[PDB]
Amino acid sequence: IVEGSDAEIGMSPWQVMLFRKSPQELLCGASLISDRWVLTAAHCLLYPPWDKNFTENDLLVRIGKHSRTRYERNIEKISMLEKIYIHPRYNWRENLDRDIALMKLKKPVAFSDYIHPVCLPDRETAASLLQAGYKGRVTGWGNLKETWTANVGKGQPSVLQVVNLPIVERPVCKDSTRIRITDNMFCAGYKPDEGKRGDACEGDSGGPFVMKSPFNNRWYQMGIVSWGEGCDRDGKYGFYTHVFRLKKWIQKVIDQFG
Amino acid sequence: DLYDYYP
Amino acid sequence: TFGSGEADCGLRPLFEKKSLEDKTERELLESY
Ligand SMILES: *C[C@@](*)(O)[C@H](CCCNC(N)=[NH2+])NC(=O)[C@@H]1CCCN1C(=O)[C@H](N)Cc1ccccc1
Ligand code: NA
Repeated sequence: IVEGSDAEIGMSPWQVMLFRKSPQELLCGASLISDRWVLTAAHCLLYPPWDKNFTENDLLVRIGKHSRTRYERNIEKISMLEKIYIHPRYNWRENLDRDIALMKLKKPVAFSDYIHPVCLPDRETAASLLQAGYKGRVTGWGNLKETWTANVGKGQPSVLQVVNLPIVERPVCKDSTRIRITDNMFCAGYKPDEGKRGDACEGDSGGPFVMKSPFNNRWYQMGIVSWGEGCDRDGKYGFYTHVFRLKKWIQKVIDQFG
Repeated sequence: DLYDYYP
Repeated sequence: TFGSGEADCGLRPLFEKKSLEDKTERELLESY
């Protein structure tokens, strides 16, 4: 996360960390949507141009963590993966269309003050909140800068980072990049004319873009950190997988596959 | 339309 | 069925359930 701040304790209790098991390496973010289902980005698990094809046994998740500078005994939890589902039309060849995956946990987690699931948007939340200029919130332990920067560094922070960023109108998203954008994506970030800065970056993939409903005061996961070009460049915007658009897939996997 | 590949 | 998730989803024990606001959530609401 670039130009974010340290999270308050319990501020993002749906935050999930996706680690490589051998050796232990933080790969991506993720989010908790029940005691046993975690959302992430497909590319965190499967990306053939890089010979990446992680199986259930390659990975583990950590939940309820605030700081990497401590084992948070009695608070943080771990699970191995029972099953991975990648969207069957995830487009790794071209543009990461449908950059979404579900992971089912071998050890369902007990909810606590630090561990709690996020909502998925209903139609009303999507229509009302997915508007240019409306801000959502992005969280992660990924890189602090695109490139090593004096007096900041680059790579992973100790404390979970948080940044609030406005949704950007589709034509501006489209015009910002030569990569082909689709309706299963949106973009967010400040424009050069707004002065404020901030973005996701490498390592934040799979983390949630959440918005708080003014109607019922619940948090809803609208996006998944998916891709960008650099981080926090002027005239560039982070790209997010559009959770609502892909929700019927999520529901079918959870409702039907067991 | 509203949802990807649905119905 | 799953729908939008479980009955208590999206309500944080240490914030919403205690009627406490986090330090930046007002920035979101002001954008709406
Ligand atoms: C895996 C994720 O951590 C990461 C998130 C990047 C977010 N960037 C910003 N500025 N918000 N995504 C990736 O690194 C993806 C995986 C494949 C390559 N990639 C990219 O973002 C490239 N920089 C651009 C790209 C390449 C191929 C297809 C789409 C985008
Ligand atoms: Na930018």
